[PDB]
Amino acid sequence: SADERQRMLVQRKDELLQQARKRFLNK
Amino acid sequence: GTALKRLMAEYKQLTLNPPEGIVAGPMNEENFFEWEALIMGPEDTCFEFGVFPAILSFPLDYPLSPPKMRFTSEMFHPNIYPDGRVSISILHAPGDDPMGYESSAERWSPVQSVEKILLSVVSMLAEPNDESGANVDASKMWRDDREQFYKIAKQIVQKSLGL
Repeated sequence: SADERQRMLVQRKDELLQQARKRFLNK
Repeated sequence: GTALKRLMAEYKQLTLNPPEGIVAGPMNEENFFEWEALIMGPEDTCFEFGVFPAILSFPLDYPLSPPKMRFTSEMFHPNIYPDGRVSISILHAPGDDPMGYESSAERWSPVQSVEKILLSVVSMLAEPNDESGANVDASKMWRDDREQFYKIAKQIVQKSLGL
């Protein structure tokens, strides 16, 4: 469904930023 | 239409098999002509681990013509205009600016794809090149004071993460 796809896209963008922060702080 | 059908097909593939360090898709599926992409600077490059949002706006005749792409947060890169617009070879057909880019760099055509655009933008972030003059100040400082460019790149990364 378009609804679930859209919420999943938001979740994955939030997670990309969280992962980038992790990798930046561990380097 | 074929543009909508093609954008729907590319989105499906990108969601099934996502490229590393990139999340992209229509901001809202009632308008597949406007996508948001979130791109992370690759490890060991100038903007490593920075997180950069951008908007891709697709033309009615897609995939015959390329989208326009624009970063929506601060950047300082020779090939990104001050207003965020991205200036890379793949976002132009062989006819427009036929010499304004490297001969080795691919041009737009229907065999290209959103995935190929974003991978190309990632490479551009990793490998700044001062011979497209979209940002004059950035190109000059890349050429004449790269230490100052590096310092700014690191500030941009830190701000993009809020840290």
